[PDB]
Amino acid sequence: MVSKGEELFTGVVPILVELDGDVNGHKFSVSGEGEGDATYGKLTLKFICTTGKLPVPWPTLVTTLVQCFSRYPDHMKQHDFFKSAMPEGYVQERTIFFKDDGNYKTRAEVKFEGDTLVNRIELKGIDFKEDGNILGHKLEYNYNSHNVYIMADKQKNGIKVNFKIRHNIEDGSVQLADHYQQNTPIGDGPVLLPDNHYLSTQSALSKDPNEKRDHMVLLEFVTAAGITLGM
Amino acid sequence: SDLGKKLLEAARAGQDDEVRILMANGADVNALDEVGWTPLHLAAWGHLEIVEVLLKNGADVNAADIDGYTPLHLAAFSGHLEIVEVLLKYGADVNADDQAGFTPLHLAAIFGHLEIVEVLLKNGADVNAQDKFGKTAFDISIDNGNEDLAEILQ
Repeated sequence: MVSKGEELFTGVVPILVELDGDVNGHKFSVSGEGEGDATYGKLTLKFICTTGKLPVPWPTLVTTLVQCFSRYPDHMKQHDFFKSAMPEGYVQERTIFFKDDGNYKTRAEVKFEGDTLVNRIELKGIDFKEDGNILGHKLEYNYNSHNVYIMADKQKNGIKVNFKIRHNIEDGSVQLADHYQQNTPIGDGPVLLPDNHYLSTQSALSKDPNEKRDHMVLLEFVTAAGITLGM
Repeated sequence: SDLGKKLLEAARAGQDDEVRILMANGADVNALDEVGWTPLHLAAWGHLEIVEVLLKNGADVNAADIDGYTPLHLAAFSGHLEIVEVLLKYGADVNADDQAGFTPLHLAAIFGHLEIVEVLLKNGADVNAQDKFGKTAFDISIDNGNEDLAEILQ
């Protein structure tokens, strides 16, 4: 009567990501491919804008473009909601508020299709300033480490997730992106509702020297922590 | 400062005696990681004996991380009453906000930690402080239907 979804992540799992985007009426599509290894919290992915030039900076899409690949230590396994929803998956909803600028709303389904973990997203961005840091492409091509705060939402049989992303501006300052996130299971099976805890994230962005399309190569490591009982 | 990175890891790992060794051999008690966490932030998640050792060795009780959170914020978020108490004993700012968007009282109220609420109030928590959504701790207890807490808060 308990989920066994964690067993789907004991080894390397192939990933596909598909994003349909519209920001201030600027439409785009992004595809990602790679693999994930939850035993080390490790993601290896390459993303391509298949429709032309990406109308927003790649860093602003990183959070939108699979937290089931977080490493949950053995003493925290009962707090891993993301894997417990698998293989049927979960819906991931966000609003991302860019300080003094527009917001992204995103709705994704994350689930297994065959042997592959697939993240399928729709993104809508509104109220951006064409001369701001996003539509004006003023953000550095890099990424910082963050803390992601996870809380149970028992009434929705899911979780609430809150965190702040800081995008370095190419001049000096930082662009804040305030993330409000909700995850709910797609299936009717049992899920794990966690005690409060956090994920520690680290992301490296690079380019493929042979790729002529607009693209992003991403290497990411994420480990859950903050529950000390049983260490 | 390589001892400081070792101390951050020892605190994260809950290794009480390794923290003791590292500090006796000179480790910086306020070593900082990439998210602005000190060893005291890491230990606020439930490592009471490390919290105590760090505070006795000069840890900055009110250090704010890159999001504005102090160790007292993290201890309230994770529900650790004894850590809340020792932090306040060592001068933690009971009403710290300064970009966090919440005081510790808000966090304790959100998650229904009545004992922590009462300790914070006893140490001067401001019941009229509003979080970034405009809500007091009382409002939070109303929105959560927590009448035990609404009671305590009036």
